[PDB]
Amino acid sequence: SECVLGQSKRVDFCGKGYHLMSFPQSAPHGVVFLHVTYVPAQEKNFTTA
Amino acid sequence: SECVLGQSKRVDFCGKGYHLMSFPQSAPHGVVFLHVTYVPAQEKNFTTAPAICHDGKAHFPREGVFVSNGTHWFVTQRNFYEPQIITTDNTFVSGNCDVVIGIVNNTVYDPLQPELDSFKEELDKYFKNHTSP
Amino acid sequence: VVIGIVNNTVYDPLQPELDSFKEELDKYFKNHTSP
Amino acid sequence: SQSIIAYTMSLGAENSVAYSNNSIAIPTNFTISVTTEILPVSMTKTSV
Amino acid sequence: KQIYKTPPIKYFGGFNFSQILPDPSKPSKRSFIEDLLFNKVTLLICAQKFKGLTVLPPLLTDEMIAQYTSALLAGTITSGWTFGAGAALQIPFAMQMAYRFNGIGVTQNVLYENQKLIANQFNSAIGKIQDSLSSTASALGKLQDVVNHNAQALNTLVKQLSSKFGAISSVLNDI
Ligand SMILES: *[C@@H]1O[C@H](CO)[C@@H](O[C@@H]2O[C@H](CO)[C@@H](O[C@@H]3O[C@H](CO)[C@@H](O)[C@H](O)[C@@H]3O)[C@H](O)[C@H]2NC(C)=O)[C@H](O)[C@H]1NC(C)=O
Ligand SMILES: *[C@@H]1O[C@H](CO)[C@@H](O[C@@H]2O[C@H](CO)[C@@H](O[C@@H]3O[C@H](CO)[C@@H](O)[C@H](O)[C@@H]3O)[C@H](O)[C@H]2NC(C)=O)[C@H](O)[C@H]1NC(C)=O
Ligand SMILES: *[C@@H]1O[C@H](CO)[C@@H](O[C@@H]2O[C@H](CO)[C@@H](O)[C@H](O)[C@H]2NC(C)=O)[C@H](O)[C@H]1NC(C)=O
Ligand SMILES: *[C@@H]1O[C@H](CO)[C@@H](O[C@@H]2O[C@H](CO)[C@@H](O)[C@H](O)[C@H]2NC(C)=O)[C@H](O)[C@H]1NC(C)=O
Ligand SMILES: *[C@@H]1O[C@H](CO)[C@@H](O[C@@H]2O[C@H](CO)[C@@H](O)[C@H](O)[C@H]2NC(C)=O)[C@H](O)[C@H]1NC(C)=O
Ligand SMILES: *[C@@H]1O[C@H](CO)[C@@H](O[C@@H]2O[C@H](CO)[C@@H](O)[C@H](O)[C@H]2NC(C)=O)[C@H](O)[C@H]1NC(C)=O
Ligand SMILES: *[C@@H]1O[C@H](CO)[C@@H](O)[C@H](O)[C@H]1NC(C)=O
Repeated sequence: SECVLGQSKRVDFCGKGYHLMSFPQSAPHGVVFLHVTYVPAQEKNFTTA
Repeated sequence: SECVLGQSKRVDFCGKGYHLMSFPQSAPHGVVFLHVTYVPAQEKNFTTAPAICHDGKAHFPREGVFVSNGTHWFVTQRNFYEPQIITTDNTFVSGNCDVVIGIVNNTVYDPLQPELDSFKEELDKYFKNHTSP
Repeated sequence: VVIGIVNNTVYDPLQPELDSFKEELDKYFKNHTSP
Repeated sequence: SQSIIAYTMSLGAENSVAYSNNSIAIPTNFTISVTTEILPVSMTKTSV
Repeated sequence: KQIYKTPPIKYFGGFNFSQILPDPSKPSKRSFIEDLLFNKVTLLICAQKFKGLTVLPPLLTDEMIAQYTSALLAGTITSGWTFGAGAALQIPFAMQMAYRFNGIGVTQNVLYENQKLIANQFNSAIGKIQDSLSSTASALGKLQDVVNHNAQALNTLVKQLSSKFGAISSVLNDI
């Protein structure tokens, strides 16, 4: 209901990291979710005020 | 705790559709909720374009979306039809209109533009009157 | 159409922002056209 | 007249959506609805 | 409550969904990933369980479940998210991605300026997903365990009657 029909703000609930969308698939007596998540890459350090 | 004492956000948790509020009622060995919710009615469809380039620079909606009824473009909200004139106080710029795909052409009408024009015309008429003295 | 609306003045900060220059410019126009 | 029949379930209508890459849809009106919901909260106590 | 269907066109702004949408070549309208899931999990003991034990079939069959899944997939990639909250609208995918980014916390331009790169990255990720399932054998333990537990329970119950329970003999008639 949440991670498929909408974008969820609950951290670490619809995928490790920031959440974009999901896709369901069926399986014998079960379901499989593909969470498409977003993760920041290499960074740089600066001086802040 | 979530639906009653505040407005929830988890879709399809406090009633089908966008959630406005809820009211509780008792029952023998149970509780009954009345979820008051919101649902969009009949709709109309238009032609959209993700970006706008006016002075060689892209423009993106502040908060809204660009629609068009065939002749004039507009920016509106995402859940209720209410168009407005394209204004800089509705758009922010980024880059130049060469890399994005699907961009179209239009004019961007800043409102501070006629706001300052209201005295630009004043200056122009002042100087036209002052040419002779 | 709105109910319970009251009366007051809405002060756009753009109004004083222009005015701080516009009244000075008006004084300059008085000193400009007169001579 | 009346009789018992058996058949295959129906999953609902089809309602194909004509997706396009420059087509948008915006509602022009709304509605407000009220939905009921029931939840058990406590079974009856007991003693033996 | 509406069984939406996928459109004949398949150009989703550069994204490649060919690995999840149903495949018409197979007699069953499954998809490649679903095919691998069905192959990996392995379910005449069932015929020997005749001794009063039955396994009723589920009400919904696999084709019906696949049809639900197809409806959800065709809804979430053309209507966005609004089909779960009333009338189903229609939004181009290349800007629904922008709306999702706006929801995350980054602005819109970051998507359109790297549309093609993001499409390539998503395609590579979805392609690489398949190898993870296909290579290892411990991926699908969380469903193999259920059927293994049920089989163990049934086998134990069947084998229990061979016990004599401290009586004269396990067989009934000899008593
Ligand atoms: C798409 O929407 C636009 C925006 O409303 C329509 O253009 C505008 O249409 C109105 C009338 O529907 C025009 O108003 C004009 O007002 C003058 C008086 O000032 C009157 O003399 C004219 O006869 C006319 O009623 C308006 O000028 C026009 N343009 C703008 C920029 O507002 C357009 O017709 C719509 N097209 C379709 C296919 O729906
Ligand atoms: C949106 O508007 C801009 C400008 O208003 C359009 O750019 C213009 O595109 C045309 C044709 O592509 C250019 O005309 C020709 O350009 C070539 C150079 O490639 C030149 O050698 C020719 O003599 C002729 O001028 C035109 O120059 C160009 N405008 C500018 C300022 O360079 C753009 O195509 C429009 N896009 C849409 C989607 O409406
Ligand atoms: C708010 O101010 C307006 C402006 O004066 C009021 O409108 C006036 O109302 C009186 C009484 O109905 C009329 O006689 C005037 O002709 C109106 N003038 C204008 C310019 O509209 C309005 O009544 C005020 N409302 C409140 C609640 O204070
Ligand atoms: C706006 O949507 C309407 C339907 O709500 C479109 O009208 C029909 O859309 C279906 C969708 O597959 C087509 O099969 C019909 O041929 C359409 N009929 C007509 C008379 O158009 C309508 O086309 C949409 N607007 C635009 C500009 O495409
Ligand atoms: C939005 O829908 C509502 C009803 O869903 C419309 O209100 C109705 O308007 C008609 C015609 O004016 C009346 O006969 C009905 O009695 C109204 N309904 C009620 C409950 O009073 C409303 O007009 C619609 N809005 C627009 C802009 O069309
Ligand atoms: C979508 O992806 C699928 C699989 O990733 C593509 O199908 C393969 O495309 C390559 C192109 O280099 C061919 O060499 C293979 O033979 C194809 N395999 C199959 C099973 O079709 C498909 O071409 C992609 N389509 C789009 C539009 O991106
Ligand atoms: C939509 O896709 C078709 C198929 O490639 C293409 O011809 C058309 O130009 C696209 N529309 C836009 C606005 O790019």
